[PDB]
Amino acid sequence: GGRLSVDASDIAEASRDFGGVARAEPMAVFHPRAAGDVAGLVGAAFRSARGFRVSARGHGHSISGQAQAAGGVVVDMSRVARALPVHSAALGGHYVDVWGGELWVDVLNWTLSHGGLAPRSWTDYLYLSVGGTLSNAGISGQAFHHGPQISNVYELDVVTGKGEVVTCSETENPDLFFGVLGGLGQFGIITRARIALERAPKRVRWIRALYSNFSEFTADQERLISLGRRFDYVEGFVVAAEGSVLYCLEVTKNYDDETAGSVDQDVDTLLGELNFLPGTVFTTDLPYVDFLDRVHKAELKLRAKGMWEVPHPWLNLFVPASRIADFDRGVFRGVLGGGGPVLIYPMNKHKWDPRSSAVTPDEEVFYLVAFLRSALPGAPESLEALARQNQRILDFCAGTGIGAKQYLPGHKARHEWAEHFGAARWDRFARLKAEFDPRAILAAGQGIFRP
Ligand SMILES: *Cc1cc2c(cc1C)nc1c(=O)[nH]c(=O)nc-1n2C[C@H](O)[C@H](O)[C@H](O)COP(=O)(O)OP(=O)(O)OC[C@H]1O[C@@H](n2cnc3c(N)ncnc32)[C@H](O)[C@@H]1O
Ligand SMILES: O=C(Nc1cc(Cl)cc(OC(F)(F)F)c1)Nc1ccccc1CCO
Repeated sequence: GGRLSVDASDIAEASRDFGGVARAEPMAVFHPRAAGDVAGLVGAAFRSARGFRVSARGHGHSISGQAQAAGGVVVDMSRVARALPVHSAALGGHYVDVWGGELWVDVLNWTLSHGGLAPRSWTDYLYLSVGGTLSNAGISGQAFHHGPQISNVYELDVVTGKGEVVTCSETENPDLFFGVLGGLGQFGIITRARIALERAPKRVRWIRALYSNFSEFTADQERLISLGRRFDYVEGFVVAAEGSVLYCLEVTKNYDDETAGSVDQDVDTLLGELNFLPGTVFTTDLPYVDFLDRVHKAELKLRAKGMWEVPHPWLNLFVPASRIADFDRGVFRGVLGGGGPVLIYPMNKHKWDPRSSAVTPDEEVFYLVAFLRSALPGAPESLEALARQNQRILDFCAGTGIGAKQYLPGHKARHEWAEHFGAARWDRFARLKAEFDPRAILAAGQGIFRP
């Protein structure tokens, strides 16, 4: 059903990612029409004498070659009749079946046009594949309340490393279901995901407020994620004094025709309880789709300046709330003291299922700290200096015993992976690999296992 391609542009695309550093080339790019085509290719890899590498590529947003299959085959999962949202009286809500390669932006547009429904949990950027985010976590300002995207999926169809198509959920083949979720593509290729949906808000009241005091900033973020009147989105970012560091709190209040008359007072009541700097509240009112697509608008302005297709040495850390104060002193004021955002916001561990493959710190409240800096165009030394700064951040966490965990981990050494997972989780991860991908065919670019 599918076709192997040796088109130079297809090979070049499959040999790069948003990170702009890793460049392992496959022999071919596979364009499937359906799940059975992916099953056929993985099946052939499992049966082959050499056991060539097979990796699914979402939208190629990996930082360090995680979707690359050196001298093997890259499956171009990009997109055919689409399933309509479905109501279930047993689940108490709606769901939608999506192809693993579908972009979240296309999922949103589909569910809105078919009943004004939408996923409850997002990523900041919607030009990411469903299978791609579900293999990591998929995090944004909604995760404190709904959990990451891996906590908002009912079922999957997975093509294992043996080329077998398996339907899994909490009730059917749960070890495969929970293993695949946050599983870094190690146990199979997601060909279908059954996404949880809610009736979509029509509009968003988008607020930003500034802080000079990190203790007040974090205390307000932690209080907001514990909230009943509440914001629907809680993020934050680190700001340089030139418009000394400032912290910007970023919140939203979702509303529709019914709640439009109470939105102004809900916002005012919530804001009155906060300790931001007076006169620093900035507000925007816009459609729900426009808010969700805000990062793609930043992307178009970057592509126009030749500032998008540059190296991205991005670093993402989960930091226990008990160590966040020390983190600001040594990192925001220390390492980074003196191009790209630095995001920071807490989340609730109870919204993360411990049965999944996702690795979070051993604390109920933890922060995501996202160092999203870009190197200068055509300037290799800029990338090198940013890479040294990232190593200084990791050395700082190691040196002060901060139990930080990397999100989208870029580890390569076996002892680094053992340390990342810890003994219990590593044992469960290795046993899943032995069962579902014994020949280590899948997502070898993650650098965890070898044939
Ligand atoms: C580039 C980028 C990334 C990003 C983001 C904004 C930008 C500009 N904003 C994010 C956000 O707000 N929240 C978040 O959680 N992540 C965010 N990201 C990072 C993003 O989640 C990751 O890059 C992730 O990998 C998804 O990106 P993508 O869809 O492009 O997937 P990939 O890079 O090609 O593949 C990643 C790994 O997953 C395996 N894979 C891919 N598809 C599948 C399927 N269908 N089944 C199983 N495994 C799959 C790849 O082989 C690779 O190992
Ligand atoms: O890329 C992210 N946000 C994002 C936010 C803004 Cl305002 C601009 C932006 O511009 C650019 F050019 F794309 F960088 C990106 N987020 C992300 C990335 C990886 C892991 C986790 C995260 C979630 C952190 O909330």
